[PDB]
Amino acid sequence: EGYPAEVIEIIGRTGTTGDVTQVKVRILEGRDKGRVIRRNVRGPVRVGDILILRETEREAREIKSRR
Amino acid sequence: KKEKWGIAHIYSSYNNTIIHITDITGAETISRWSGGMVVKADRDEPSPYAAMLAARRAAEEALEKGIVGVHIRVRAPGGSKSKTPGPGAQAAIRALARAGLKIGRVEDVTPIPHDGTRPKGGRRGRRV
Amino acid sequence: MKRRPRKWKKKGRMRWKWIKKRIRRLKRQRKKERGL
Amino acid sequence: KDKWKLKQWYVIYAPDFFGGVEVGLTPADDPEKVLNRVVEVTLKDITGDFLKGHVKLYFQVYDVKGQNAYTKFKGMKLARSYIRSLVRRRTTRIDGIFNITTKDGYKLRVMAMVIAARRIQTSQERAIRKIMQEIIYKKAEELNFKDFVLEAVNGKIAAEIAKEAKKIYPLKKAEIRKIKVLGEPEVA
RNA sequence: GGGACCGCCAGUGGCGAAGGCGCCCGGCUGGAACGGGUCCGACGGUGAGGGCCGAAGGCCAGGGGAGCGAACCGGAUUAGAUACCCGGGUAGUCCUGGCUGUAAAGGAUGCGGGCUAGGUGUCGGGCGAGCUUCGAGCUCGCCCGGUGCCGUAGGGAAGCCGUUAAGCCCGCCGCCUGGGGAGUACGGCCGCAAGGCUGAAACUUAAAGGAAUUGGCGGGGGAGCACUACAAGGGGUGGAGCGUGCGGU
RNA sequence: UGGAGGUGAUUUAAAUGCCA
RNA sequence: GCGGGGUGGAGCAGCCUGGUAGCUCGUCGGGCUCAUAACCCGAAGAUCGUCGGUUCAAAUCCGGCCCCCGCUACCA
Ligand SMILES: [Mg+2]
Ligand SMILES: [Mg+2]
Ligand SMILES: [Mg+2]
Ligand SMILES: [Mg+2]
Ligand SMILES: [Mg+2]
Ligand SMILES: [Mg+2]
Ligand SMILES: [Mg+2]
Repeated sequence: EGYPAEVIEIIGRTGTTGDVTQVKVRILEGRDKGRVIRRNVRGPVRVGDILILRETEREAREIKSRR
Repeated sequence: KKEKWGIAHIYSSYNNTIIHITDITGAETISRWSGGMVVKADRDEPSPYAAMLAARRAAEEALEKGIVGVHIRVRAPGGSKSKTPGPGAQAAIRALARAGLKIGRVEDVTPIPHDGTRPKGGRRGRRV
Repeated sequence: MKRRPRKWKKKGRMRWKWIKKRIRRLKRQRKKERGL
Repeated sequence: KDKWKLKQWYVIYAPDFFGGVEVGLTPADDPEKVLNRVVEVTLKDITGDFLKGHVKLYFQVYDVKGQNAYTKFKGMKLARSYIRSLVRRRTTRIDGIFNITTKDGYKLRVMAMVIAARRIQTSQERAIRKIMQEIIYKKAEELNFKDFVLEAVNGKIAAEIAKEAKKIYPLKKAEIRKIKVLGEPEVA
């Protein structure tokens, strides 16, 4: 409903057509409040961002050795 | 003492996923949930999400009848068929302790033959 | 049937396993129908 | 539904020669149903030293005197993950299986496993199996059912094979893999 | 309660004339390698005609039938689908007694003897040095016999073979003579049936086949691209009326 | 440097082509 | 015993539960393709055999009738 998370590192471009980006976020208020997970995002991303998500447990599938 | 414990049998293949919570002997069931009892598309009936939801609604109704911990037994079809667990195993185990239960020892009990019987197909496989 | 391996080569012809099967179905008729 | 509310929790007890201790709880309506349920607890849940966590025991009940399920030893087994890691290439496992009996008259079947240190011939592989039979049958003559089992799982027969067989070919990790009782004495 | 198969260790490892052979304990039985100042005294190589052994399948008689599954019955996919995919299933697959005698039965390489550089693994036997928790144990070197790889001289159209020859010699037997017609017709001898062994001519045709080389292509693999590609976006053409070019009449 | 084996997997439909 | 089918080039739906005449092979036009078959889209086509009743209002409820018929045999 409100869980924000703060990006710390980008991993690369997934996507059937180079659309989504895999990125390693860090939650900052709620159930984990400190854990590190991996998620796919749509759009552009720098480091230090603040995504808003809704589950805090999905852990997108690993990418092809980052290349 | 007053410490109830139990076992969770997690049966997973390429086509579905069943979670079964029983008492420590194994002979009295408490909660049994599947994947086609939550999702509707037969595509994602084996998916990780289906396991993640069923394995939550199992723990919910099994925690109310007193159970505090649970041991794990993960199983694949095995025998004269595939020996590798599907995609719901690591997802169900990971969303069973996140739901409030504890977790003791883990193990896999897939049945293996010492040179048993014959598979399907025949001498040429599934030439799909 | 005293076969020769030059004919399994499939280049400009049809399968030999299926030609033999058709020679047999004719030798069965030249024999029943007054191959006596 | 109420069907759950008519249940009743019983306390299971280990056998005598392992130390009568609590092992799990168990629900049922009437005790005439809790009469052949099989429990399984690792060795470490009874006087636990972290090292023998990979040995498992079986206890099967025979009596319900008012919220107490007294049991009787039934079998013993290692864990496939454990023995799954002692068998590598160039190491020549050796496998023995024997039917024996004891003083009380119990009949047992023991399945002990030796693991050489290299690749060896087979006429040098069956000498070891004969050694194992000869020190099992013997050891099963002066020891009763309760004392034989006490040391099979314990690890006091491994250190005897690992003595008389190391003088055939230097080995590693001889031990007992499974026990299953077959029959009872008609007496008692 | 019930029938079939014996996993990981398992190894261009072992045994057998080939087909082939994988749980453990006992009994009967065939062959080969090594060690041998043992014995007999050329007893040998090959083999037309004959003789036994021979995967899977099919057949004839009695049993058995768990899994799988030709024919066969249904669901789908497709323009059609007598097929590929799914749910079932009879003969078979297993045991005892016989017959058939065929495979890409392949090292596509018949069998015996002599000779012509090296290197390097690994299984069985023996010898000699070192260790040794004195174990039927571990390293290292040499001789003999099986089994793999790189490679001189030489051979070959080349691919590649190279003391396990496709090298240089001394033996014996089988088969080949452009592609089709054709392994067919006719005639014999086997088999209960299926079928096996032997096997031409009229006529037709200028090529059929082998090993390698540049390219092109793949509903093969990697690397890189491009708003006459996509993804993210802005404006539209395709429907109405007219301007102009084309087909047709 | 360079090769030889083994076990696994391999994804809806998708046919056809004057004349020089 | 007397009753049914009466409807695009067609084949039948489509009733009782009344207000699109309904889906498919066909017909001409356009897409896709280097081009043809298959595949997608658009229009044209009976207007319910016919008089009549019900019905605000009918293939749709039925009767009268015109056509095609239709399950059926010498009855000493
Ligand atoms: Mg040839
Ligand atoms: Mg002869
Ligand atoms: Mg089938
Ligand atoms: Mg063979
Ligand atoms: Mg396909
Ligand atoms: Mg073509
Ligand atoms: Mg077309």
